[PDB]
Amino acid sequence: MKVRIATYASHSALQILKGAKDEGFETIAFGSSKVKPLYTKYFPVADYFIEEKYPEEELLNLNAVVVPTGSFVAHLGIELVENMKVPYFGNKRVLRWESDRNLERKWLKKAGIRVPEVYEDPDDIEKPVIVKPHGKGYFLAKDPEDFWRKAEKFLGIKRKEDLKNIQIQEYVLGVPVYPHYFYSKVREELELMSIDRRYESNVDAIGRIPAKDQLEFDMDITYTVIGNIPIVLRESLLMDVIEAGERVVKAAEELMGGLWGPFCLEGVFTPDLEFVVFEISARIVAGTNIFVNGSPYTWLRYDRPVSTGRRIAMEIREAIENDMLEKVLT
Amino acid sequence: MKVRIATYASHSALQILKGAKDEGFETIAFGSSKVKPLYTKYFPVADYFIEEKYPEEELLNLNAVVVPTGSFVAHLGIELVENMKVPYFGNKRVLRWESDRNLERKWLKKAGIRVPEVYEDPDDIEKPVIVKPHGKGYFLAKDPEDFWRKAEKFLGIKRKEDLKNIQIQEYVLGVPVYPHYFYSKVREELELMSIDRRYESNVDAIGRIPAKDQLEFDMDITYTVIGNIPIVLRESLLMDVIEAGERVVKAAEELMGGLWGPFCLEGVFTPDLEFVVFEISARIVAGTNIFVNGSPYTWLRYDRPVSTGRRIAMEIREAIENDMLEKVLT
Amino acid sequence: MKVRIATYASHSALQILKGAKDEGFETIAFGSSKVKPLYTKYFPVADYFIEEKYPEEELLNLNAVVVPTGSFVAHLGIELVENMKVPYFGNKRVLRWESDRNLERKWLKKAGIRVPEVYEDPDDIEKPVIVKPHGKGYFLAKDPEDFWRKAEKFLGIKRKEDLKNIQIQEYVLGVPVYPHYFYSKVREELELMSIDRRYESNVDAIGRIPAKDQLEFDMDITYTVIGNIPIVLRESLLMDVIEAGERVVKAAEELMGGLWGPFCLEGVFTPDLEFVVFEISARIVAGTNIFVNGSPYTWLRYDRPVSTGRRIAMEIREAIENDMLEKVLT
Ligand SMILES: Nc1ncnc2c1ncn2[C@@H]1O[C@H](COP(=O)(O)O)[C@@H](O)[C@H]1O
Ligand SMILES: Nc1ncnc2c1ncn2[C@@H]1O[C@H](COP(=O)(O)O)[C@@H](O)[C@H]1O
Ligand SMILES: Nc1ncnc2c1ncn2[C@@H]1O[C@H](COP(=O)(O)O)[C@@H](O)[C@H]1O
Ligand SMILES: Nc1ncnc2c1ncn2[C@@H]1O[C@H](COP(=O)(O)O)[C@@H](O)[C@H]1O
Ligand SMILES: Nc1ncnc2c1ncn2[C@@H]1O[C@H](COP(=O)(O)O)[C@@H](O)[C@H]1O
Ligand SMILES: Nc1ncnc2c1ncn2[C@@H]1O[C@H](COP(=O)(O)O)[C@@H](O)[C@H]1O
Ligand SMILES: [Cl-]
Ligand SMILES: [Cl-]
Ligand SMILES: [Cl-]
Ligand code: NA
Ligand code: NA
Ligand code: NA
Repeated sequence: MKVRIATYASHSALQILKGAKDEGFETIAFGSSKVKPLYTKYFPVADYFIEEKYPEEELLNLNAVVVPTGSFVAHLGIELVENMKVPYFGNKRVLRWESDRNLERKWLKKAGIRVPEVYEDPDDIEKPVIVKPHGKGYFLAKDPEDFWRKAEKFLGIKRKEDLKNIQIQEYVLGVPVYPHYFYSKVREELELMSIDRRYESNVDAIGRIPAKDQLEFDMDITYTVIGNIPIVLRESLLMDVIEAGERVVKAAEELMGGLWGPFCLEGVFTPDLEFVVFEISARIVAGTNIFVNGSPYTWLRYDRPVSTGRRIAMEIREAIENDMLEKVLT
Repeated sequence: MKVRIATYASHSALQILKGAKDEGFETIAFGSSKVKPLYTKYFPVADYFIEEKYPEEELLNLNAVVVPTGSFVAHLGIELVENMKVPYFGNKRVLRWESDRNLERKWLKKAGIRVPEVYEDPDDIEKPVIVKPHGKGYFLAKDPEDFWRKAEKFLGIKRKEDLKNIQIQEYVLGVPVYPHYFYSKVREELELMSIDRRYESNVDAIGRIPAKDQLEFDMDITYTVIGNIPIVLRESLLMDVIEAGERVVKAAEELMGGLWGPFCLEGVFTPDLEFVVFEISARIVAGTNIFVNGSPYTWLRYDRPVSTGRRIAMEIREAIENDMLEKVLT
Repeated sequence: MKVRIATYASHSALQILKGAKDEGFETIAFGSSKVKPLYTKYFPVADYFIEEKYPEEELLNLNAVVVPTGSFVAHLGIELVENMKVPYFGNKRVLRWESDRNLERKWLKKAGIRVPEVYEDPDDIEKPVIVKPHGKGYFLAKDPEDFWRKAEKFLGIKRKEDLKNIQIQEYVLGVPVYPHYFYSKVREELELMSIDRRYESNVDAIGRIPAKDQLEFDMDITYTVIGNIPIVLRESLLMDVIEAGERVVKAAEELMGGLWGPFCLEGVFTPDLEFVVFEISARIVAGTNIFVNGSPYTWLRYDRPVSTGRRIAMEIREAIENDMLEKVLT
């Protein structure tokens, strides 16, 4: 293949580049020199490793297409990514829509996705809410009276006009669930690729601490992502999970020039079998790293292992094969 | 094959029908129209989809054998299932024995399976018990005095003669474990297929909530099944897990005309390495859905991926091949 | 092959012997008669089963090489293992270094591995510590004053000179993570094989118990190993995990005549992305049992399923092929 597949050396590059190799592409990783051995020795998936944050000129010379990882913007910055001259797999317009709280909320609302209700006025609280001062210092409130007592105790607020820099959301209790999707622009087909539960510290460690021991300390709960655990869902939940993905894609077609490639809806499942979404990640997510050898979902419909990384490379190949590569790049 | 494999469109139908396809059968899903796309588009495992709860006449015409899912009776009702004219993979007599609390207890006792002791009289409590008023309102009691104090506080009981509508069981603390078995009637051989931990809401979410935050609320703990997480057991535990399965099968041979096909013992492992069983599910369980591409157990003994769904289809094929199909159907 | 692969019938023998078979070796399990069916009927991976703790003469006659399981010394005792005449895969000198608290600490320090700080004097406590009286009776202390109050309340200590039989360690809160490594002496190459989270009772069950219910009882937290759950790590964490493994191997080359074959660093990941190690297991660990059909890591670099058991057999084969078997045996 003339086209080479390139990605930033973090997040999901091992999976992406292995998938590319499996589909007959030459591969490029670019990033920190510290991690070069990971991609060239321990897991030799990168044919070229460039020790630079964003080697635009070298990437153009190598006829690269960049597959954006789930931390691509974090490492490069939104402006650099939006203005990059190297072709980008996916729609670069999505980056603002997935990251700006207001745009994200608008997208999810248009897509008819269940999300926590936001309260602009504490005096409107009628069911338990989570209060987010600007995980740092998050607390629950039952009602307006409870809220104001806690605003005084935790935030020093003694007058209503003094309240500032807070978010108040409907509190939704459920188990974390992260469905991984792929929308093929070539085939105009949505797929469910896999599902995981993100493994987080210290939040996933506190359950091992008895209540008595916890209560002696002021707990500082954190949600740092450490890894991922494979799951499957109850089968009867799949249709609504898939329909949610379809609606997100459709809404993006209207709002931002489309959504294609991998994405994920991040949320929880309540005891009443409701999927409530906290965030959309409109790129490959780290949970897909479990499924290098396929998943319980891909093995229902393919005769070979298909990771999200491989699926991306399959899409790029099929685009080239059908003379429509420009359609999947921005 | 003349025989087609049919199942209700929920619970584990994707796995069942993929397994059937893998073994060279034509496949039928039947159920809600809402879920037709799941089985024909997103995961195209159903050659026929019938939009009816139980299309008996159409199934007979299609020469179907029905593989009962783990929620088959829930959707159809016990009477309809017991009287169905379409051949059923497994022993239909098992349905009452697995579902009636007294029959289930008798089965497990005959099979020498460790289960929580039941207390008929609260005044007999000598170790911690779980009290189940008729997960709704479950609480622990240490001894008779503690029980009666709590019966007054939680249930309004002020006289011993006024106590009604409760179950009292030995409280057994351990980690949830769900071994998945398959008994081949064709080969007269029990297999361990896989093992999972069922993922439940809100119970599996509360560990993420610090004790201090929990204590401000009356917790309403629920056990709604959301998904499944793959596990393996400590190897030295396998023999007793397998022996338990053998005993369950043997006991069924005496009591109810036999047990064959998939089943699962649902319970916990204590810190003293004891498997304590809460329930028997005498049909395919949703935890097997993880293992479409085989499991850490099947890959010890097969040269190809074998899910429980595939194993069912293998049994039906081998029955046909050996002119003994009638032996595995009721 | 003239050489046969033998292992004790527990811990990881199914995986080890399946891996051996996959690489063209004849296989031997030895151990308790009770478990013979596991290795010969339910999972037929053992060509020979010897119903003895350590059948030295029979093993020599069968030209066996013993692959030590992760519980080998537990069942046989250190002296028997150190003096065994049957060739042993790995370095027998490592057994003391991984098991003696002081030697283990020296090894990890030489290897520059982050470990909990040990306090010899309670009056030196300046950050939260875990106190380990000789999981039985473990508690946290904030500072010297808190420690002495608790030493009085829990341990009956009323004078400083009366304190004895305790360990005091820096308390490190993070999520359990168990990377599985393999060092090839034949290739002089370290590999990351897989990663798991060990499933433990009753510790992993207490998160399901609401704080209110816990507080009515004196909790007795236990860490009995029941099983294993597959995970992957955040990709950016891999380099430092791998570097830790390299340093452990290098340090062993100096201290104890080398480390080769499988091993595992057991620890936690903090919210600041720090891997803190509690223990080294310098042999195959049970978490590798999940990966009979390979792992998310091995499928990045092999075209076939490679468990740690298979990798061991691959090493023995390659040693034989290159006339250097003596180099990997002690
Ligand atoms: N622009 C940046 N500058 C410095 N560090 C970063 C940047 N973006 C992400 N990181 C850090 O890089 C580490 C690995 O990132 P990730 O690719 O998300 O696993 C994390 O500790 C991040 O906080
Ligand atoms: N509305 C909500 N209800 C319940 N839990 C939440 C809510 N919002 C956030 N969380 C939890 O708090 C964590 C951090 O929230 P955030 O800082 O908003 O990403 C999330 O990953 C969730 O686990
Ligand atoms: N006979 C029935 N009538 C109506 N709903 C049902 C019936 N049986 C099960 N359900 C519901 O169908 C949903 C999916 O069931 P399952 O097949 O168990 O995943 C659950 O919300 C059940 O409560
Ligand atoms: N005897 C028992 N000891 C400990 N936990 C139990 C016991 N019985 C039930 N449970 C827990 O409570 C949940 C709901 O119980 P049930 O409503 O009886 O199915 C179960 O799934 C278990 O997790
Ligand atoms: N030397 C020994 N004598 C008796 N029992 C043992 C010995 N070593 C281990 N065990 C027990 O054997 C069981 C299984 O061990 P494992 O191989 O670690 O799964 C555990 O209950 C151990 O406590
Ligand atoms: N320094 C420490 N900080 C936090 N947790 C620990 C520490 N040491 C031990 N633990 C926990 O307590 C369990 C039993 O400890 P041990 O008896 O030292 O193996 C370990 O498996 C850890 O989960
Ligand atoms: Cl991610
Ligand atoms: Cl089930
Ligand atoms: Cl182990
Ligand atoms: Na987002
Ligand atoms: Na049952
Ligand atoms: Na050790």
